Amino acid sequence: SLDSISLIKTPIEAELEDFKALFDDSNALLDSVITHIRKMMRPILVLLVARLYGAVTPATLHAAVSLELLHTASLVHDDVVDSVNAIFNNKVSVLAGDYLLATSLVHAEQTNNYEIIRLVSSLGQKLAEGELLQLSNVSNFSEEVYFDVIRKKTAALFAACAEAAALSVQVGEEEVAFARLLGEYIGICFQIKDDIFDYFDSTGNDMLEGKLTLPALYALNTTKDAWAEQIAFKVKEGTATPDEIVRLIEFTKDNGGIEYACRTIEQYKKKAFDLLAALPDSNICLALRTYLDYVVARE
Amino acid sequence: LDSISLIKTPIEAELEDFKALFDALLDSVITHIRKRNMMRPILVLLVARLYGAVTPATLHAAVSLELLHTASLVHDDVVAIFNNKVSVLAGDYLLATSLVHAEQTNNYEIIRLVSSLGQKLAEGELLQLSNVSNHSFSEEVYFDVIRKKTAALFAACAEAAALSVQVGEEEVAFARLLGEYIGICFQIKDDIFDYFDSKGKPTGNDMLEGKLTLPALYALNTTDAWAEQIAFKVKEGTATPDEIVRLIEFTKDNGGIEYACRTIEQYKKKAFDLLAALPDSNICLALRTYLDYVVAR
Repeated sequence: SLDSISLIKTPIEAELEDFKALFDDSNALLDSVITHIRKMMRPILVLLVARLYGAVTPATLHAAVSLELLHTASLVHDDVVDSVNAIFNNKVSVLAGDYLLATSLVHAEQTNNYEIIRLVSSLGQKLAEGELLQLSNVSNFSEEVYFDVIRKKTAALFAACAEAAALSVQVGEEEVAFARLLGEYIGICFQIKDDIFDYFDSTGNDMLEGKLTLPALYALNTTKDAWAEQIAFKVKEGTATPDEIVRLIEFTKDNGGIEYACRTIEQYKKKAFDLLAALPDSNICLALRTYLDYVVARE
Repeated sequence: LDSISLIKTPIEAELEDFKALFDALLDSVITHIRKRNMMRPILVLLVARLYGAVTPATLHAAVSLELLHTASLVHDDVVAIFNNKVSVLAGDYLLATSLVHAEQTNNYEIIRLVSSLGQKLAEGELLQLSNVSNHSFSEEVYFDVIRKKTAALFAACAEAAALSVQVGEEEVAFARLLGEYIGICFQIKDDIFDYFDSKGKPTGNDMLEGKLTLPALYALNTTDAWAEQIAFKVKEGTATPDEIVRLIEFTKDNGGIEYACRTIEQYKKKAFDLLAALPDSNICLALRTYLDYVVAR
């Protein structure tokens, strides 16, 4: 019936093109690596949110580029953290990441907006810090800790995107605050959606890396079997086995971990819709509702 | 603490302020902070004083750049997994904290300055890491590297200092140029030390790192095809503590250290001659002295 993608992008078609151009000082190595790593879920969010308030300005585009560069840089730097050919990939890729990261800052400044500069830089700080926390973890299963981490990372980026979108069109503090919460809710649905995917083949990777995501956490809290509580200790400990993980993953499903993660997503989606109900309807509001349905429904 | 007193006294108060503003993670950030451990901040405060009183913008600029400098040093140490993991994360932090201080200057041109510098410094490391592929003994590359790297940071320090007290474009350009000449002097000096015996520290560490700094380059240029291959080994990635040993001697014998010393001396004259455009003062005095220290070291 109604083409979802169209409801989402059509209204921002032209500014999407402007963003893609703007998203793309010379080096034989530089060109190869930056050029080399060069769906826009976050840029689409930045554009739609700005269009809630006004026309997209060149500041909106630089914001979107800036934040997208910041995200790209940390993904690149994360691979690094994770024989002679290992080291090699590593040295330039850290420098590539540092470049993307500086370029990210240039774009923020090209917004000619202090708050946006403040937002991007402080966000850069936040991301650095928590993730430097994960490495030093001194003490070990609550959702609370799980959500806190999401709010500090993936959802922090989505919130930043939306917040920057509003600052870029210069609306008041409440609208900026409204946009930030919106983006945060969206970032949380998005992150939980991704965590669920890991429990399926299309496997169990987050566990191999030490992570227990919402579905697992749910099964343990409700069931509390010692065998489970035990493999979980092993996952966090970095000691679980590739085979054990498949089993805990499976234990999770059988114990309603997914249905519950999906129910939580629904709660945050409703929080988001309820937030949007304060706005008059428009093609932009409709585009955002479809965006959020497409995030959630994605599988 | 005699030359030092002529330099520091005129800005003793703002030096404190700077240090003040400069101050599980925190425990691994301050440990690497102790592994690396104020030439640059001093330069910033002195240049500003040439023009007016130090502002909070001035201090944030100094902290900003000093942190940018620290993060690249910390990232340059990726040159097993825990140490690698550590530097990147720490580096990235200091880096993000740098941009925070740049924004706290409440001055767009400085934010532009720092961010573009961050760009150039990076790109300037792929410019050297692409250099190894090239088998050439030209100073044109050598200086270029210095200008995109060490000298770019000193230039930025001077330039941001000027912006930080809001003087004109002429004055800002004058400062930038001064800072560049100082940083070039600073870098060449450093490179030279790699050539002499530091009364556990191996001579020619740079060669040991795959780099042929000015004096070698000079020897290999007014010259004994044997050395050329000892050189291509350093770049080729393979040479041994002995080879790089004799090569250093040839460098010392073919007039490679004097040339560099007299090149340092020319640049130092350009910077001295720029200062001659300002009225004498305890600040100017402190700068000329600062510059002497960077050379006699």
